[PDB]
Amino acid sequence: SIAVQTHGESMLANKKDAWLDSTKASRYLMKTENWIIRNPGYAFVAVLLGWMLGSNNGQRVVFVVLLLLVAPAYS
Amino acid sequence: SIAVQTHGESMLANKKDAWLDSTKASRYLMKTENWIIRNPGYAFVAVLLGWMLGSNNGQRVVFVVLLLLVAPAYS
Amino acid sequence: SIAVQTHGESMLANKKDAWLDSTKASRYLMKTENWIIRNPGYAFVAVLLGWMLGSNNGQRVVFVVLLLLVAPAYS
Amino acid sequence: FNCLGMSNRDFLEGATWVDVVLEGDSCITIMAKDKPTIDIKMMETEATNLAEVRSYCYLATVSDVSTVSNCPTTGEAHNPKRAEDTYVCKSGVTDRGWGNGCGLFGKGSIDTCANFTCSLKAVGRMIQPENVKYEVGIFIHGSTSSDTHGNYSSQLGASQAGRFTITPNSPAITVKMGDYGEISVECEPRNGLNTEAYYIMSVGTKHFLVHREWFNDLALPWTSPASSNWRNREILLEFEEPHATKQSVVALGSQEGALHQALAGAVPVSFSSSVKLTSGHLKCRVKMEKLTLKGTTYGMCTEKFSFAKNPADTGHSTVVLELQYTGSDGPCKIPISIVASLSDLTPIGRMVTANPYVASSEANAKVLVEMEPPFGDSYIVVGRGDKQINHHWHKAGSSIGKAFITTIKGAQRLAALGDPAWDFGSVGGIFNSVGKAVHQVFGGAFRTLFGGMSWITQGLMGALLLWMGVNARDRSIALVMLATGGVLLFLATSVH
Amino acid sequence: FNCLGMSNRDFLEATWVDVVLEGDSCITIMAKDKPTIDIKMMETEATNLAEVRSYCYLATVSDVSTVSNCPTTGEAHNPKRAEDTYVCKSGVTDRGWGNGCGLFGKGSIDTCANFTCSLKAVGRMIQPENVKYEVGIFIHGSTSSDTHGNYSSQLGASQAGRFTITPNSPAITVKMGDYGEISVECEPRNGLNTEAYYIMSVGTKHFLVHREWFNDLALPWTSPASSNWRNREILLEFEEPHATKQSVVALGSQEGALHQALAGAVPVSFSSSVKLTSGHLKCRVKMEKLTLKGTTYGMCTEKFSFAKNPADTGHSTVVLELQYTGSDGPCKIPISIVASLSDLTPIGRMVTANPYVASSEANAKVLVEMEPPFGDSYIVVGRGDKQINHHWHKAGSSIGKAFITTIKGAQRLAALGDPAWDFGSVGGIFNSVGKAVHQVFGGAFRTLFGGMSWITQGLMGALLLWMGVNARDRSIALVMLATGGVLLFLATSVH
Amino acid sequence: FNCLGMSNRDFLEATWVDVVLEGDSCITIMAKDKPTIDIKMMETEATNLAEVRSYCYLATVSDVSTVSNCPTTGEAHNPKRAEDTYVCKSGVTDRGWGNGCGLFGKGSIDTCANFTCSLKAVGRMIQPENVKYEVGIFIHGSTSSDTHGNYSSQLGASQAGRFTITPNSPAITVKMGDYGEISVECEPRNGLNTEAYYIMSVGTKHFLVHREWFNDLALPWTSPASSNWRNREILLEFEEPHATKQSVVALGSQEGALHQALAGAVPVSFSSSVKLTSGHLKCRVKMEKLTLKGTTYGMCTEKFSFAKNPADTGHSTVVLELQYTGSDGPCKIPISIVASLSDLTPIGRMVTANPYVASSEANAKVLVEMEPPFGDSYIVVGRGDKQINHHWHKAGSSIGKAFITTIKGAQRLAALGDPAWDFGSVGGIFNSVGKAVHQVFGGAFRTLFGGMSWITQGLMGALLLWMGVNARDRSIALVMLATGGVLLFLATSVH
Ligand SMILES: CCCCCCCCCCCCCCCCCC(=O)O[C@@H](COC(=O)CCCCCCCCCCCCCCC)COP(=O)(O)OCC[N+](C)(C)C
Ligand SMILES: CCCCCCCCCCCCCCCCCC(=O)O[C@@H](COC(=O)CCCCCCCCCCCCCCC)COP(=O)(O)OCC[N+](C)(C)C
Ligand SMILES: CCCCCCCCCCCCCCCCCC(=O)O[C@@H](COC(=O)CCCCCCCCCCCCCCC)COP(=O)(O)OCC[N+](C)(C)C
Ligand SMILES: CCCCCCCCCCCCCCCCCC(=O)N[C@@H](COP(=O)(O)OCC[N+](C)(C)C)[C@H](C)O
Ligand SMILES: CCCCCCCCCCCCCCCCCC(=O)N[C@@H](COP(=O)(O)OCC[N+](C)(C)C)[C@H](C)O
Ligand SMILES: CCCCCCCCCCCCCCCCCC(=O)N[C@@H](COP(=O)(O)OCC[N+](C)(C)C)[C@H](C)O
Ligand SMILES: *[C@@H]1O[C@H](CO)[C@@H](O)[C@H](O)[C@H]1NC(C)=O
Ligand SMILES: *[C@@H]1O[C@H](CO)[C@@H](O)[C@H](O)[C@H]1NC(C)=O
Ligand SMILES: *[C@@H]1O[C@H](CO)[C@@H](O)[C@H](O)[C@H]1NC(C)=O
Ligand SMILES: *[C@@H]1O[C@H](CO)[C@@H](O)[C@H](O)[C@H]1NC(C)=O
Ligand SMILES: *[C@@H]1O[C@H](CO)[C@@H](O)[C@H](O)[C@H]1NC(C)=O
Repeated sequence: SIAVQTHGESMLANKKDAWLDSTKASRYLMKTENWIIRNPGYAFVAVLLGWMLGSNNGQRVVFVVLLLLVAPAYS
Repeated sequence: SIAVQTHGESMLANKKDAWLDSTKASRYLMKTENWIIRNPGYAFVAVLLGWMLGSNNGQRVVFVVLLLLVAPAYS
Repeated sequence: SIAVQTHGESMLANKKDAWLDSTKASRYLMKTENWIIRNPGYAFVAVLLGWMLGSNNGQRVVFVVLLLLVAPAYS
Repeated sequence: FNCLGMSNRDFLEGATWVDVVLEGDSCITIMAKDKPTIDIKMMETEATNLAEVRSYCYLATVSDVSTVSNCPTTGEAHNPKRAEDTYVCKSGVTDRGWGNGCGLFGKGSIDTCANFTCSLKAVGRMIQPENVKYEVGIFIHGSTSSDTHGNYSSQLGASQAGRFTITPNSPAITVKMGDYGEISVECEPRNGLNTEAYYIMSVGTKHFLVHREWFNDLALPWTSPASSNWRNREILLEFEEPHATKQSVVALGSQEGALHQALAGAVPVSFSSSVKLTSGHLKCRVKMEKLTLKGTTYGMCTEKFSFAKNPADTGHSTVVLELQYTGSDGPCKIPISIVASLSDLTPIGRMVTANPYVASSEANAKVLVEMEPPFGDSYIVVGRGDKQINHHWHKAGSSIGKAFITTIKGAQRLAALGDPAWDFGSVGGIFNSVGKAVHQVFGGAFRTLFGGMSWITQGLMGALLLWMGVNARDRSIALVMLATGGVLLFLATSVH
Repeated sequence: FNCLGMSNRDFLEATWVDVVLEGDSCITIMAKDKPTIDIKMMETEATNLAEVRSYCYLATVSDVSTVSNCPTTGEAHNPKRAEDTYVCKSGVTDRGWGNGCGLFGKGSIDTCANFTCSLKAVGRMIQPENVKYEVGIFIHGSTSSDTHGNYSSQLGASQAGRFTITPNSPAITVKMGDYGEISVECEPRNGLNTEAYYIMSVGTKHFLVHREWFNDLALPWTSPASSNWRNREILLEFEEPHATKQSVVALGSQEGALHQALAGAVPVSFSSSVKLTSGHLKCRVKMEKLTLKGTTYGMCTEKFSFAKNPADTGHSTVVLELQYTGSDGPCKIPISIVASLSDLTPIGRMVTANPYVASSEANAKVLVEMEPPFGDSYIVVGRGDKQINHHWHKAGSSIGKAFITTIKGAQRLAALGDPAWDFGSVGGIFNSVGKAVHQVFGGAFRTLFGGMSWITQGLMGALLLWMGVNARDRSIALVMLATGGVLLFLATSVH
Repeated sequence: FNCLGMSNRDFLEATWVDVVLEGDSCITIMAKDKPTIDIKMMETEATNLAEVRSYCYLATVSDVSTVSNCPTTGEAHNPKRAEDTYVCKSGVTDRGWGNGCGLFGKGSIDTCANFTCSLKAVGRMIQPENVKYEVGIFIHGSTSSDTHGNYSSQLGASQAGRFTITPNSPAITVKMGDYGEISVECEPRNGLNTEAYYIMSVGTKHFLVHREWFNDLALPWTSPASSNWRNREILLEFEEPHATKQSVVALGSQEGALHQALAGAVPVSFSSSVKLTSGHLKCRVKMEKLTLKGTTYGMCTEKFSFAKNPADTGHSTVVLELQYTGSDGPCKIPISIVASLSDLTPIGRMVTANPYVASSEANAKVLVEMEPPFGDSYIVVGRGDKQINHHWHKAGSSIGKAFITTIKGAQRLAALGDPAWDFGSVGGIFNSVGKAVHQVFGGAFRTLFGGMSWITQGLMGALLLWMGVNARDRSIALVMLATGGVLLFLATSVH
């Protein structure tokens, strides 16, 4: 699939808008938030799981966010 | 875009091949393997960040794996 | 075909001699000959490393034979 | 209707009825004592009256483009083409000064509108439950050759087979199988295809069976069935760098290929004024209390046989062969059996051709006989004395290996069907009645927590659960995670 | 060639100055005893482009054929396998007595379909010696507002120059009449990194894409003038083996998917020569031969009137267009900015060095631009009873000015990298050590966080801030906070 | 069909017996009240062979073309790469102004050479149903020396039967005239494991080879009747590039290297069908319908003489030929083996059971062969004046003979594996359970040392003996010693 592999920010200096800059914020997050909205139970189980294998409050939230981001990607 | 929001496995009980079953293994990992191959430096920083976050060896490797996974997917 | 892909002994119940059974003794050990002859210094050094990698006197012989068999096989 | 050259079939032992789950392109053979062995299969399923639920654009076109411009600090530009429905409009801002037009320097607002036309659209339709139409084939083994075993123009002409339609209106039907009697079946078309979690999506000439949520979530300009105005049109448009008087708009190229990539995992169907697909399942119940044996009083054939067609493995630990009979006598039983050795000729195998016979009186008849020998060395024996002919057969497997294979087939059948898999070959009983009721609650608890997930994600989550359960304490939360991680890995590897 | 009416405008202040002409920016230079200078890169042109690779994003299947085989023969071979334009796959079907085999199991089939490409996306590469930059230089002399942007007239006044900078002409000096000579030497080779860009053409759309992204693109591709495609099965679907004939279907046009993949590429023009209004170009501007007029005309004594009233430019400068009624030859224009109408001492900075009526005609229009101070001031034109006083309020403060210039400096460092230290540089030691440190840090930073998009930069930076705050070594904490701050800046700056 | 002069002969001893018909061996059955039986597998045959793969071992290169591209103008694409009979490779060469280029660097070349296979080795597969074993059965009746081995006489005497055993006819009964009926029932599927072999025809030589070794060959190959070769670059060599023309040379015939790789493959004969003479076949032979000859004649009255002196068969059995002077029709011979001439108690069991003269004509030669006990003994014919004696010494002992029997059984167990437990088997609980425990530890050992060679086996056996003799645990020090013993046995077995 070609559309999944995206030419990112061009290294060329540019005081203008690139090819699709209206979707710069959305394109990296639309599918993740959509999948989360369709799968609340995974959100809850990931929150619960991030507490299990942590060791303090600092590094449990990191686990929770990492799990919440790694599942919507790779479907 | 719409290519990233793939259909996924059909809930229907099937024994033929689905629409693009020849990519059932590839398409999920193609972008990630390309990004890792073409940004080999990030592997080092993910390794060190995981080895520093993790209290123990298993926590360290879990951190490393999720770090190596969530970066090439949202980039 | 590449002659290192040797058919070897057949699993068929046989009482004649198979193809080229006059060389069973040679073809599996002839290459190690005409190599140890041409490289005695390697035999000396392999004995030296065998005597120092083995905590037990019964480990030195195993290491020495293993080395003197593994080096000629890969030239 | 018939399943001989079919890769995947299941075998079901008999007491007066049995319920089965006819899967997509598999078959079922039902052996019973003092019954003819019969095979049943769901050939296809169909929809006929589909009503549109949505359309999605994937090739859009911009017709005419206008830009209304205002000087800096004069407010916001307003294109009057915002009052017309077929126009897509966006407000940008461009540099303005004395060289541009105006008397003040700075960022002046502009409004650009482009006329939106849709060239090609993908149409999503739905199925009403009262229009699913299963085609089901049933066949009685009888006495067939190899050139009529799957014809069905001879099997129907010998009252040994039937294709019939199952509809929610008429979930049950009976088939007259001649001297074998009657075979009845009542199905569950309502509990067949879910038909309420699927749309039929047509893209050009390619039709797919897509999920409802996925079809509802496409990022494409969509519209109501009969309507013409579109929503979310800006997905297919690009407004370039703003210009004071003329900012251009370009329509993006056809997203048909991107849509095809998105359709990965959809089930292709063949919409030809009626949806026809050969997958899914249908849970039925077959009654064979009115099914009887044919020719219980023929007697044995007297003259010699031959192997008109060599015994062949079928892949399901079963053998098939074809005997030519030299006898000119009428119908007669075939004296054929499977024995451990040609000395001590006792039968040890069970035959699924259900008392074969030579149904004709004309000589040189050809009869297909199909039987299941045991593991190890066996002999197929037909005839006696001088006329006895023999064939050595070997079966490679073992009983424990077969048990493991059956266990994994059952595990992946539960994976495929979930709860209806507990109705596969059931005869009632509290065991299945409670297994279904516990699989329902466990499947709900598993599906609210791991549904909508791909094989990589579930495999990694399962591996993490194994790691955690090994490190788990209290031995009570440990086993729960061990089970869940085992299930996730089994699911992740079941498709590769 | 001059920048009046541009939102991107910079201001710079022993005899040469290092500038970085950006894409849509402009530079204004105001020296000690020199006329004001406007310098800008306008357009970049590449003239001879060599094709490298063409990707197919639309294919069609013509003639499908299948050969079946029994499990007693091994794999099958379709005769059309020996034809260039055919894609062939080896599938497996179910075989038994019904189909015509002798045994049961899985038989081999080979299916070959024709592959014609319909639309290809051509990729082209840039040669550094074919790169042209277009540079415009202008001196603030005497112009009306409409003439201020006209090159056909600024050339006639010897107040402007449009010239092409190439590797074979890296330095140009342009005649400027009575102001002297203005020179520039530039390094075109360092300007546009041709060894990292391609010009992909998708129909009538042309982009400037990274080479590493273009090469990894997953489509059937062909070499220039080859017409033999590779990895064609990307646009093909072999489906449902049938043991008699298996249907093969081409996928839809990838043009929409291609445009979605191109999200981030810089669009360019292509009319046998690629045009581009982005990128940068480092130059050194030489004013030593440049000077002021050397004579003064004497004050204009007739009445003045505002042909166009004072207008803010958005750059803390005020522009207006006077109209001189009298016709008494060239004369000096009485105009200034004062703190009050009692102390007429000028207080601001004059962008137009010494305004004067160039012609000897009535109603002559002259554009004057000033740099008033923050607060309240008065534009005074004329003296005596012909005087015009125009109150002017410049909003803001010098502290806010410093803060906004710091933000601009950070953004120039992000967008330009190392040449950001060559901006307004005069060869200071501080610039040299800063630039040398910047290479060694922006190599290490870029080799690690180079492929990261903004969202992952933001997440990584926030994690780095957290870890550095929780870091104890007090030196890994310092550097980790530094890198995290850089990541947050790069993530937030582009939004 | 016949067994005398065999050098590989076995002897056996309530109505059937289970035997393994090894390819170059013979079995002699000596039941209580039955004639002596000679059973042997003469040859295995296979009629219908289907090709699975052809390996090229001699190629040819005819037309070589090289296209070249400047160091940074793309990658060279040879037009003939469109064609399929051409092997193409891409390389890099030094390029500069000396060379046609405009830039100095590494230019690219694409070289294509036409490929042509001259000679191929074809691998065919045997269908198990087309395997037939040729089996010879023989009754030890009255034979001469010139007839004991002539089939066109033993068949004429209703004394031997040579029959075909297929999967479609695993059993058969042989008419033996006055001796009754001998029946045999075999397992023609377990004999030759056709699922693990191929017939490779290299030149006029044909070999029975393993499947995995055939599938691991590194040579260009095609599917049957395909001619679309692959891995063609194994047989080609590309010399150093020259940017205008490169040389491609085919490596010489791999027939010799293929013969070397076939070391251990079993030669066969494949004129029109495959004829093997090795292998084994498992058959139960039943004798219930086999009767001792119904004889109405008495002892011969006239003199006997040694028409051919007693001779030692290498299996502790004597053979001699008697001459009959009389002409009194059929008559039984009064031959015996005794311990001394003063006491004529018969002590050596006869193998030519109930010897007799067949024809009524004088000067009849009769081959009689016997099994005397260890030590000294005497062969006696007739009585009184007509008596003739022959002293015979049988060297060895029963206690020693047990050792040879045990080692020969061990060699059979190595060669046959599991079917070795069916040799000389009559029902039994110990024999069946031994076969069962030999299923396990027969494949359990195989999956660990199946692919080894004799020298690897020997070194592994020595190392296991060392670790076992050092091992502290007696439980693990016995299994490891057992594997060390069996591995060295299998190593020394080839010698
Ligand atoms: C001291 C006493 C200890 C007692 C221990 C008892 C432990 C027993 C637990 C065994 C559970 C094994 C169940 C595995 C079945 C897997 C079936 C399968 O294929 O997965 C299903 C679902 O599988 C499950 O969810 C199975 C149930 C979860 C596991 C239950 C664990 C219960 C543990 C009990 C522990 C008791 C401890 C008591 C201590 C005193 C797939 O989803 P479906 O709903 O069928 O839908 C199919 C469609 N799709 C493919 C898209 C998913
Ligand atoms: C006084 C007490 C002792 C402790 C002293 C500690 C000293 C620490 C100093 C840390 C300095 C870090 C400097 C990082 C520079 C990173 C620059 C970089 O990434 O370059 C980018 C530009 O990035 C930036 O502009 C980031 C600048 C970050 C600067 C951070 C400075 C931190 C200073 C810390 C001060 C220490 C305080 C000490 C007191 C405890 C340019 O990339 P290119 O590959 O050239 O071009 C491509 C352009 N682009 C990536 C944008 C697509
Ligand atoms: C304390 C309680 C009493 C225990 C009594 C134990 C008695 C066990 C006796 C075992 C004797 C085994 C002798 C085997 C002879 C056969 C010839 C041979 O050595 O060759 C075998 C060797 O292979 C084997 O290992 C299989 C032979 C059977 C081995 C059985 C060993 C059983 C040991 C039991 C240990 C007892 C433990 C007691 C615990 C208290 C080759 O057979 P395959 O592998 O089938 O042939 C294919 C390979 N090739 C092409 C080279 C021919
Ligand atoms: C105090 C002590 C407490 C004791 C606790 C006891 C806990 C026991 C829990 C055991 C649970 C095991 C469940 C899995 C077993 C394997 C089943 C299988 O997958 N295999 C099935 C498949 O059959 P089919 O697919 O043909 O039919 C499908 C229909 N069917 C599934 C109803 C049979 C069978 C055996 O072949
Ligand atoms: C007891 C312990 C005491 C501790 C003391 C702590 C002191 C901390 C002081 C840190 C101040 C750092 C300010 C740097 C801002 C950089 C942004 C920037 O580049 N901006 C420049 C002007 O930007 P330009 O647009 O001209 O860009 C080109 C300018 N260039 C060529 C110089 C790069 C100035 C600095 O703003
Ligand atoms: C304090 C108390 C201590 C007491 C310990 C005493 C231990 C002594 C026990 C020794 C018994 C060893 C016997 C087994 C080894 C010989 C195996 C062998 O291969 N030999 C066979 C020759 O069989 P064939 O191949 O002719 O026929 C085929 C028959 N078959 C398939 C059954 C083998 C026989 C048995 O010899
Ligand atoms: C605008 O598009 C509509 C259809 O969407 C079409 O009927 C109409 O002609 C178009 N108008 C113009 C001005 O092109
Ligand atoms: C079935 O047999 C009939 C002859 O009775 C023949 O006409 C028909 O073609 C056959 N059908 C198939 C599918 O073989
Ligand atoms: C520039 O000035 C010339 C000379 O007066 C005039 O003819 C022309 O219209 C002007 N061109 C532009 C660019 O406005
Ligand atoms: C190339 O070789 C093919 C066979 O592989 C042969 O038929 C053909 O004649 C050759 N081409 C030339 C050199 O004309
Ligand atoms: C066998 O005996 C026959 C007698 O019919 C004789 O003709 C022939 O030469 C003999 N054959 C052999 C092989 O010695």
